[PDB]
Parts: sequence; C-alpha cells; structure tokens
Amino acid sequence: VGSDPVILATAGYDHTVRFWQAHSGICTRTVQHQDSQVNALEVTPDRSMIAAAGYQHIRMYDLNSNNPNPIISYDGVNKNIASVGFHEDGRWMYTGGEDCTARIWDLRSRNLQCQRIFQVNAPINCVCLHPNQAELIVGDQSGAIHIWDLKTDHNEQLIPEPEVSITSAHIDPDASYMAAVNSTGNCYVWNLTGGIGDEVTQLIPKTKIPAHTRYALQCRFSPDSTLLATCSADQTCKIWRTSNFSLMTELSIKSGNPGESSRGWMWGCAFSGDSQYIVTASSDNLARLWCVETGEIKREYGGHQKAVVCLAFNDSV
Amino acid sequence: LNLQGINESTIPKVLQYYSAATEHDRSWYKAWHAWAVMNFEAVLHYKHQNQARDEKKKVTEDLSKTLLMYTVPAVQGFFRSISLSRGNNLQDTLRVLTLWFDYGHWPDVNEALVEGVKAIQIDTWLQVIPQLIARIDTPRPLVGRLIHQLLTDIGRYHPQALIYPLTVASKSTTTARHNAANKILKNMCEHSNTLVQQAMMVSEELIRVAILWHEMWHEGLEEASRLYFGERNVKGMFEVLEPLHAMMERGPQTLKETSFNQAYGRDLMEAQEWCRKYMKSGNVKDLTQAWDLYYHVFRRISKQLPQLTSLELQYVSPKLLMCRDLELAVPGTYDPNQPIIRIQSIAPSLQVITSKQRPRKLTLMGSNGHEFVFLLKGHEDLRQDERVMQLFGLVNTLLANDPTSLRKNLSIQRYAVIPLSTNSGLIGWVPHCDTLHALIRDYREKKKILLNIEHRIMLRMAPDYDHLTLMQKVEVFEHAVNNTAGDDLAKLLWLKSPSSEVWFDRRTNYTRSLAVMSMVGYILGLGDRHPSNLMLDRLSGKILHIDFGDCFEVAMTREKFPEKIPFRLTRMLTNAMEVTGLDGNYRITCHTVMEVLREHKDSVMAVLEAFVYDPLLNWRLMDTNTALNKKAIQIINRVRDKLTGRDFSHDDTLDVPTQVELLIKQATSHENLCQCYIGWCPFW
Amino acid sequence: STINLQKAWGAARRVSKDDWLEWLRRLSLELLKDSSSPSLRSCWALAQAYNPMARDLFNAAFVSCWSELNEDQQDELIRSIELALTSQDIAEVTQTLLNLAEFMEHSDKGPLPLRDDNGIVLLGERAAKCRAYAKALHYKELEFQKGPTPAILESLISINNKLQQPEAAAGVLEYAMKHFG
Ligand SMILES: Nc1ncnc2c1ncn2[C@@H]1O[C@H](COP(=O)(O)OP(=O)(O)NP(=O)(O)O)[C@@H](O)[C@H]1O
Ligand SMILES: [Mg+2]
Ligand SMILES: [Mg+2]
Repeated sequence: VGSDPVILATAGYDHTVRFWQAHSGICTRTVQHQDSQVNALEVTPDRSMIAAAGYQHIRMYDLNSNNPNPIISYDGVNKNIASVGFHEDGRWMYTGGEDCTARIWDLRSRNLQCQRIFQVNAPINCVCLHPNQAELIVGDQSGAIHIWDLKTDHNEQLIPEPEVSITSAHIDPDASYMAAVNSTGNCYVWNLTGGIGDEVTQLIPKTKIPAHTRYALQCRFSPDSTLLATCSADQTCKIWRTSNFSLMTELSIKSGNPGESSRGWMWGCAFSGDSQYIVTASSDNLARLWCVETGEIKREYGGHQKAVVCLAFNDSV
Repeated sequence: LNLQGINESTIPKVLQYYSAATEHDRSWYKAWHAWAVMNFEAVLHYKHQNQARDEKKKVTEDLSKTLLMYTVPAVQGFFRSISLSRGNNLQDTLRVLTLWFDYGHWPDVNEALVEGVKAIQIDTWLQVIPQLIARIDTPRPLVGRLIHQLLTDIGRYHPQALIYPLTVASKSTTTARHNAANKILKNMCEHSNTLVQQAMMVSEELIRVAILWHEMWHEGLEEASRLYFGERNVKGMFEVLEPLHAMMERGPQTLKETSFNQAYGRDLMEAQEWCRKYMKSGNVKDLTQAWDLYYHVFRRISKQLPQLTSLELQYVSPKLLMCRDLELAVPGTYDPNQPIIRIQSIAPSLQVITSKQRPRKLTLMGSNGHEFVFLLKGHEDLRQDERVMQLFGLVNTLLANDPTSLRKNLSIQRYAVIPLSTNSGLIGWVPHCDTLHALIRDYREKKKILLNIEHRIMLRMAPDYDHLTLMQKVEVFEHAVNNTAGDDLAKLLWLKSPSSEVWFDRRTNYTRSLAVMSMVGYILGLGDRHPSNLMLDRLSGKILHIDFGDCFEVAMTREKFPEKIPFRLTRMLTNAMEVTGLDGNYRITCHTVMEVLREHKDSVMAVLEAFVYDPLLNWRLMDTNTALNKKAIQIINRVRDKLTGRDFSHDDTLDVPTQVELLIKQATSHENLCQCYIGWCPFW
Repeated sequence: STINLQKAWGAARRVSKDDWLEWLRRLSLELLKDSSSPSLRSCWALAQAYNPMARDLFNAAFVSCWSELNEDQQDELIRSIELALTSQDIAEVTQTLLNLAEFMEHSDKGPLPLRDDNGIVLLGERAAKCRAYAKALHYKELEFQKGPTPAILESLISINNKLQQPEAAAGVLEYAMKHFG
C-alpha cells in the first residue's frame, strides 16, 4: 500500500489497522493488533513502514509486504505510549507516555538500549520534534512544556498555565510557527526565536486563541503553514488561517435531533494534499473526508465495529 | 500576639500581662489557662529555634536552664487550671502528660509533679487510662515509679475501670510490660478480692473461642503452601509450619480439639517426619510428600468450614457455659457515678456470620435483666478504633457547646470498642443499621435491574477499559453515566417512609449527618470509604462509618489504584438531597462545622498529637513512609495546615467558603473519579 | 360491587357538609358489603355500627374494589373523586382522599389517574389548603422534575419558608441565580 498515496490507515478498539482507498471507499487490507489498542499511528520518512503505539509496546509493520510482521517490535515501556514520532533521516524514534520519560531509540539497533532519555516529573501527553533541528518539545500532564536539546541535554521549562494539563502539540514545519493546546478551551501562539546559549530558548507570546470547545484534544498544522486545525472532545473541528489566526471554517458532526446527540468525540484530524482535504476520525465508528476550501462532503469509511481514534496515511510516495 | 506574633521581644511582655491578669483575679480559669499555655509555647519556641539551626552539647545545657525557667511554672499553671474546672479538663490533662513524659526526669519537674498529683481528685485520671497504660515500660525509673504509684492508687478506688486493659497487658510478649502489669495485678488481687483471677478466666476463654484449630490450620497451610510452591522459601515455610505444630503439641482440651486431633493428627505427624527427613538429608522430595499430606488435610478442611453455622459452648468453652455471677461489669459499660451492671449469664451458643472473615455474635445477660449483644472478631488490631472513638467523643462535646449546633442537632454516632489481645476484640452491635450496598442490591433485584449495568455498558463500548489512557476512560465513563438515571437511593428513601412528615425529617438528618462526617473525615484523613463501609440508620436516617483503619493520608499513596477523592460524594448520594443540589443545607452545614473545628483547633491538636506519638500505634504509618520523628512532624504540620486554611497553598490563607468550594470541586470532578479502583465503585 | 359506584355518583348532588359526610359514609360501607375477600366482608355488620371501623378499613376495601372494576367503572369512580375534591372545602373528606392517594402511591397498582398530570397540581393545591405542607412540597418537587419555571421556584421558596427551613430556600435562590435571569 506504500506505493499508492490513495491508501489511508485507521485504527481503534477493534485491535486492527485497516487500509482503504480515500477516493472509492473500498477496503484494501487489514493488519492484526490483538495484543492491545492503538494509541497512535505514524508512517516513516521511508514511506514503507508504519508504526503503532500500543499497550506496553511499540510495533512496526511493513507497508509493502503482504506479511505484516512485527519487524522490530520494541517490547518495553511497561505502561503507556502517548505517541511515537520519527526523525527525518529514519535513524531515530521518540516516545512519550509512561513511565514519565521521553525515550529515544536508535532504530537500527535490535536492542532497546537507548542513547538518551529525559526524565520528566509528570506523564507526557505529547512529544514533537523541531523541524530540521535536533530538539524535542514535550507536553506533560502537569501543564508544563519542556524543550530538550538532543545534542547536549540542556533544556527550557515553560509553564504558561500551571492549573491545567497540556493535551497536544504540533510544531509547524516553518520554524517560526507554533503550537500546543490544553484541556481548558484555549490555544496559545508564541513567536519562535532564539540564539546561542545554554538554555534552549526562546518563545515570545503573540496571541491567545479561544476555542470554547471544553478542550482541545489535537492541534495540527497544514503542509503549507497556512491553516491551523483544532479537534476536541466536542462534535466540532475549527480551522483558522495562520496569516492572522482568524477563523476560516468549522466542521461539525452534531446530531439534528438532540435526543441522539453526542454520538462520539472527534479524536484528531489530519491534512491531506496541499491543504485540500481533512481526514477525520470519530469514536462513533467511521472515518470522514472533508474539503477545507469549501466544506464539501462526504466520503466515509466504516470498516470498523468499535470506536476509531488513530489516523495515518501515505500523504506522499 | 495577633499584631506582633511570638518572638524573643514579645514573650516576656505577654507573660507579664498574663501574670498581672492572674494577680488581679486569681479565681478566673481563663487567666491561668492562658498563662500555662503561653509558658508551654515558650518552651517549644526556644527548643524549636535552637534545633532549627543546629540540625539545619553546650546548647543542650542552655536549653536545660532556659526551658526549666519556663517549664516548672508551666506545669504548675496546668495543674492549677485543672484544679479550677471539671469535665472539660481533657486538654490540660493531656498537656500535663506530655510535659511529664518528655521532661519528668528533671528533679524540678518531678517535684512539681509530685505536689500536683497529690492535690488532684483521683476521678479526673479515669479519662486518661488507655494512655498511662502502655507507658509503664519507659526506661526512666523516676517516671516508672510515678506511673506505677498512680496506677496503683487508681486501682485502689475504681478497680472495675482498670482490670480490663491490665488483663490485656499481662499477656504482652515484652518482659518488662507483663512484669509491671503482674506487680500491679498482684496488688489488685488483695484490693479486689482476687477479681483478677475471674477477669483472666473470662479473657482467656473468650480469646480461645474466637479462633478454632480448623481456621488456623487452613490459613497456615495456605500461606505455607504459597511459600513452598511459589516463592520457594523453604526456610520461611518451616517458620510458618513450626508454630502450628507447637500449638498442636499441647494436646486437646475441648471436644472440638479432640475431634480435630482424631481426624488430622496422624497425617500431620507423618508430615512432621517427612520434614525432619528433609532437614537431615536435604531430600526435597520428602517435602513434596509432606506437602501431599498437607494438601489432603487442607482440602478436607476446605470442604467443611462452609457448613459451620453456630457453636455451642459445651464443645469449645464449658467453663463459660457454667457461669455464675462473676462480679465483673458488662464489658461495654462503666460509670463511676452509677450502679455497676454485673454479668449474670452468657448465651449458650454463638452464631457464626459467613463472609470473607467470620465474626461471631455474643449475647450477655446483665444484673438488670437486659440483653447486651457484642460482635467478637479476631485477626484485627482494634486500638485504632478506640482512639478514633475518643476523638469523636471530644468533637461531639465541642459541637454540643455551640448554640448553632444545639438548634441544628449535629452529632457523630459512636461505638463500643474493647480490645482483648493484639489480634481480637469486641465491637458493640448497632441494632437498626443497614449497609448501603445491601440496600441498592436488594432494590435492583426487586425491580429486575442488573447489578452491573454500568460496567457492562462500559465494556461493550470499549472491552479493554482497564488499560486505556485517561481521556479514553473519561469518555467511556461519561458515556455510561449518561446512559442511566442514578437515583435508586432517592426512591428507596421515600418508598420506606410511613408518611411525608417522616420522610422530610429523615432526609434532613441524612443531609446534615453526611456533611458532618465529610468535614470530620477530611480533617482526620479517613481513607478507603466504599459501599460496604457506610450504613444508614433504618429509623433516624443518620449515616455510620464502620472501618477506621487507614485514618491518615497514607491512604493516598498505595502502590496501585489511587485514592484521589478526599471524601465520597457520588451522584447517587447527591440525588438523594433536595432537588437543588449541594447548595443549601449541605454547604451551610459544612461551613458551620469547619468554623467550629477552626475555633477549637488546640484541643484537636492535643488529641491528635497524643495519638501520633504513641510508640505502639505510630508504626502503622512508619511502615508506609519515612526517621519516624520526621514523618510524625510532617503529619502534624499537614493537620495544622488543614486547620489553618493553608492546605491548598502555603503562599496564602483561604476563607472557610473558599476552602469548602475547592474541596467540593476536587471531590466531584470526573477526572479523579475515573481513576478509582472499581471496587470503590465511582458510578454507584 | 357496582353499588360502590352508585353511592359515589352522589358526588354530583350533595350540597351541605352533612350531605358530603353521608356520601362518604355510604361509600365506605358499600366498599365493605360486597368486598372480594371473606376477611373484609365479615366486618360490614360491625362497620355499619362501629363508625371509625369503616374509616380505618376504607383504603384496604378501596384497593380490593379497584382491582375488580373495569375501565368504565374506574373512569366513573375517578370522576366522582375529582368532583368530591373540588365541590367543597370539607377537611374530613379532603384529608381522607389525600390519604387514599398517598396509600395508592405505595401500592402495586400505581397512582390514581386523577387527570391531568395524575392530579399532581390539584392534589398539591389541596395539600396547601389543608396545611399539609410536606405533601405540597413532595408534589411541587415532582412537578419540578419535569422542568423548572419561575413559578415553581417561587412556590418552593414559599413552602420551604412555611416549613421553617431558610437554608433550603437559599439553595433554591442560588439555583435561580445560576440558571435564570
Ligand atoms: N456496629 C456494627 N453493627 C452492626 N453490624 C456491624 C457493625 N460493625 C460491623 N458490622 C457488620 O458485620 C461485618 C463486619 O466485619 P468487618 O471485618 O469488621 O468489616 P470489614 O468491611 O471487613 N473491614 P476490614 O476487614 O477491617 O477492612 C460486616 O458484615 C458489617 O456489616
Ligand atoms: Mg473483613
Ligand atoms: Mg471487626
């Protein structure tokens, strides 16, 4: 499936990853994951392997082979994997979650011995890699965000709102752009700058962008650094234009009959193409495709029986 | 003091003012109390100020001279205050005991104490004789002599109130303790016409009937088997088996012991031979054969225990069946101002209660013809319950003296707790209370409602819940909550009432009782509170709690499944209140109780400090956390923070309604409830 | 059995207090005369002479009759009850009917269909007139659970004040100041 960009991958509480065609709705293949649920999916820069974050393990699958074996399954962690990220050369992998550490694997080794790990004193909700630079941004349940220098172990501590946890972060490919969200209804945008020094600085506050959606669960930027999308536990998703952070549009799955409302949470989204489509997950048991430019709908994928949370796809081949 | 505080420049000025006030009116209790307390505070002040720097012996000599300057008149002050009042002298008595135990070895404090003690009515010591007892081992002969003389004098006048804890003390495994106890009991044998022997007879037979040979061999072999086959701890296994065989070696005395011996003795002796063969040769296979024998014994015992429903005294304790007016007071009551109710007879048989553990019901007949029902239970240390009941007594007294709490009839229901040994005792029976769990179970059964609907729904949505992340658990929890109306209790409270005029009052008592225990449990630090620990009074509507074990915040640090909720306030409990919710009666009652607790802080601290530093109980907390003196200090500081409005943050001082609102929010948020162990059912 | 209704029908003819008391007495006796159980029949001769004896067994007799009568007979009886409840402010009759309704609420048959809304509003008003404040409160909360209005909230304040519990009224006021203007 790695060879054809049309294939989208979804996962949820059915203990399987399903691969289907974005523009036809035809299901093409499945991968079994009976050991646990999947917390996150990701595709390597090599466009030929997909990772899945499960319970007490991180597992790799071959996206070209017809025998999706656990290629180099990293059996460890012992509690939870919040997310899995990859470095751009395909050499390193980054993990958050529990125990409260940011652990980095040197993926070519067959051992789980790591060359670096950062101790954090609350569970880690998200880990991001700075574009084109060996630095991590780690979001914790304590409300703190830490920046770690992968080359020196130096760091910076950011605690903009100690009362609430950080729930998600994503740093735009454009090194000057944000962002992260917390559990109480607001997104923060600070200017990215810095220089040479021991402390891994500097962020300079720019604007506070309220959502008023009780969360959010996921913050994500488009490939063209133009759009910012936010998904929450509520039945909506909002998209702002980064040139001024004004609201451009809004997506919603709310029921038209309140008696059957709150069918499920919008567990994240992803941009596809040059800001052409949004691939959305939903706990109500299907995936949906939306157009960012018009709001035109709808394509659906309902191969699952239980709630669907994770998204991944071959955006480029 | 309020404007400047306490420091080296203010102490003598406040003391001068208090001294002048005392001289102006020498009969006024408050003047003497305030002076004695200020001197006590000065003693702690100088000790604290030196240790604060030394740890973070010329100094010791400087402290001895300075503290003696303060301490002797502090003792005299407290003694005078005690002599000027009755009934409410508990706090002063405890402070005297504190100064005595810590500084009594100094000749000047000793002299002050001797003159003090001679001048005090002997009856005022009765309120403090679970604390003088078990300090008799103090390695300070001066204090030892004082304790022994005081206890002897007390026994001379009120032996009925003393014989119980001394009888228990005489069974202690520490040489010094049972020896001192024996000396005191020997004096009592002369003073009480050998009442001591009757007390020992009853205590020993009562202890023996609590636990049978079948139960001891069942648990013993279960643990020894775990050690042999699981851990492979052969040494530990032998250590576990050893006392069981040594116990059997004394031979049977009762009919049950004889039957047990006839049924299992041979096989146990063969097992002994196999173990000895292992010990001599090292042949573990001999232990395997011994374990086959133990297995057969264990299995046969496990078939039979569920069929035991009652015991007759003729087979376990014929000595009790044949009684006789024993000249002993009924264990649950004694009042020096009333006639003593004597034990007239013991019920011919005991009823066994089947559960994970098996308490037995006893009934005694007294000299007044009344029945007294006690619950006899082994395998537990009841001294914690005794101390908690004493605290509750104090709290009820403090509430009784506030007109607001007289108009709003607030109180805490208490129990009778009587330890018999380190692992057994009696609990008073409360005749009309029903466990909350049973009430809900029976309701759902009558209506054909499955007991676990919420759980089944959660599993159907996501049949892996136990291993999900926080936000997933929140989603599933809220879904299940929103799929059913949690108001079974609200319906039960109405269906069981004879009329609206009764229902209304019952609901009022329910709400106020819950608010009172919410605030007291918070200050105490009461831990695990789940549907099997709370009971409702079938007639009055008041709420009881029956398991005062993990009474401090050690119940917030268990290895698995916290323990985030400061007190239980579930949706089913809130729905039983007025249709407006928590606002109103509940919140206001919490405000009133917290204000009373804050106003009288020093009495509460005196009792809690006396408990925390008790060398025989404090270990229950030591095993969990940290130098015990440091942890005990941290615990006291935490209590003071709770009682001074500095619990949530040490950088501010919160008002009563602010603290209460913060506590309610913490106790209701879904994020904390979703983390609780399923046994502590968060959706009930 | 049908005779039970024939006396009930008198509640469109009675005018004076004595007329209504006689109506109630006649109904009470007829409910016993033709009862379905030998344990209730046999006291009729006694009840006829023992005045309170009929009263004390009124509810039990009614329930037995209730399970016998069909839908048309029950409709006629309910209409008779509604008329008795509205025709005149006689405390003995109003209190008897209120006690009957309360007893029926605890039965395995369910509440009387004193339409509309099972008579919750009507019984409430009558409870207020009889100074049965606990009942007025119960019925007011029952209608509250169907959706709040300012009228209900003010009624709750009034009843809570009459019962001498200012704290409950304060709770209602805070509710109003959180959800309503
Ligand atoms: N005063 C009391 N009055 C009536 N019943 C009581 C009373 N105290 C305890 N019980 C009941 O008798 C049993 C008490 O057993 P017990 O072992 O003491 O409680 P528990 O829940 O197991 N607490 P613990 O074992 O210490 O963790 C329970 O079935 C109680 O319902
Ligand atoms: Mg138990
Ligand atoms: Mg017990």
